[PDB]
Amino acid sequence: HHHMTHHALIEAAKAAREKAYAPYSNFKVGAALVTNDGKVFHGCNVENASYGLCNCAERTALFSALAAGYRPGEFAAIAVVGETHGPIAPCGACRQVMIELGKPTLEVVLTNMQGDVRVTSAGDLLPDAFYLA
Amino acid sequence: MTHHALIEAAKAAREKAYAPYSNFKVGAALVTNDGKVFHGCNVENASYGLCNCAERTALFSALAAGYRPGEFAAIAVVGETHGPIAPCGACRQVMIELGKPTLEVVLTNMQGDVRVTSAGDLLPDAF
Amino acid sequence: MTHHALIEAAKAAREKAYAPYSNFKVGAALVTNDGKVFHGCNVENASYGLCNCAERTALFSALAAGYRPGEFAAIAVVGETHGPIAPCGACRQVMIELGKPTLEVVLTNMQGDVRVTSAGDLLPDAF
Amino acid sequence: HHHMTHHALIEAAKAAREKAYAPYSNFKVGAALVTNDGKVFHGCNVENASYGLCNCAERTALFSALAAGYRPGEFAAIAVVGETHGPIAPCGACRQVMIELGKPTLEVVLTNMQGDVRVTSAGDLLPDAFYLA
Ligand SMILES: [Zn+2]
Ligand SMILES: [Zn+2]
Ligand SMILES: [Zn+2]
Ligand SMILES: [Zn+2]
Repeated sequence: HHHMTHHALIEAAKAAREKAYAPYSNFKVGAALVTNDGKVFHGCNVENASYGLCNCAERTALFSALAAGYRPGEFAAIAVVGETHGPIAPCGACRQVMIELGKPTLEVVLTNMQGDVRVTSAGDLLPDAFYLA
Repeated sequence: MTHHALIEAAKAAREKAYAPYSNFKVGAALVTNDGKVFHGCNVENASYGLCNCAERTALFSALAAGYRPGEFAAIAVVGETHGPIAPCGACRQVMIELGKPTLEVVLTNMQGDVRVTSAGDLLPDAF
Repeated sequence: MTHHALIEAAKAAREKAYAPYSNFKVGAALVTNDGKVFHGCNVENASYGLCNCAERTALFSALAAGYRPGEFAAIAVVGETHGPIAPCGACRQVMIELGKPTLEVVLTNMQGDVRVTSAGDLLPDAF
Repeated sequence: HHHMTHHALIEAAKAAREKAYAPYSNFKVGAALVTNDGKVFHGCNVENASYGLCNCAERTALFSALAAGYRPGEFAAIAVVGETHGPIAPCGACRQVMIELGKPTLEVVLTNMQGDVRVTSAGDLLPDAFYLA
């Protein structure tokens, strides 16, 4: 992502977060996903009165990109942001989807609303991940 | 926008599906009240419970773009089913909250069979 | 087994719920055709999409014990709702597959309001 | 779990696996959970024609124990088994539920149908896990 800095991707993730639908938790999360050809996809959490139907920002971004014709392995990086003490931690469900759609080498930029950043990978977030060949 | 145009959009959406486990591609096309179209496709996962449906993919995308619950006109859904495709209960629960009971739902298949219903009709006495 | 007894079992099940996020406890009691009762409660998670409902907890438990789809007589569901509690679309999708459309569903609240329905009625033209 | 060996817990997980409802994947998984007072709960995967409603063995076992009145932190160990090359890897969704219900220190015994075993913890499976305080 020669033309996409971590700062720019975090800024897009914060912009994504503003569109969240989270009236149940009141906990807004944003994600921004940048593809192999430099296209950026926003994701936010989208809640439901039946909590089990809630969808996370990371997954919203990835599903949106897939719907646009991007395929597993076509993503350069994803940034995720929430109002947390440290850089936001993706949930396990998001990690499983990130590893399948982004591959273990997907760069994951985690941040909060206070300038705290850590850079990791989908593989590092989910060691010895489950696969079905 | 015609129902035919929306169905065609859903068919186009379907082509972009990721369904290596079921080998069963589904498409959806959601139109907003102001005329914007959002494509949705099913996106599967090795952990089956993490699979996402076309209808939900389209709705989540529209929310991510800044649309709010109740700002949608209709959704078309298509797969290679015998009759018009039947949305699963999970999709129905999401459609009713984000689309409202009055959301028009256009169900179809790859053979031209069509049924029109609403989010409310699909999920009687909803949560 | 009486409907009253099944409802009381669902109330007992409800007490064991893990719902610190919604603070809203739900119970279910599933009775098999040979008369065994399985309790279910909702079990929430910090990642909301991973929350499991009472209805599903009871059905999954019965499957894990060795019961097969279609081997169930009825399920009761209870929460502190205004009228009888309404099962979500996700539960309806699971109930129709594991219980079959003819599965009797007894919906109730903490005030004595009851409605009896079926898995098929709750999910018209199911997937 | 003084009276429950890893071997005994694995044997219970294999017995659990036999009861799986997996006509879609044809991939049966079993789990066995042992509580603080030595009670054992079986779990198996339970599939649905709409794949997003499938439930995993690990989660089936934990939800069953919760329904019996066991609470977060009341679990000593969980064994998980499937027909895999190495010890079966729990999916990310299961890891998120295991960490909340079992706590980071929950002992996780992973195995297959060919005698391969590894012992880990819920925390090790899900580093820097997501929580809501
Ligand atoms: Zn997540
Ligand atoms: Zn669906
Ligand atoms: Zn439910
Ligand atoms: Zn799992």
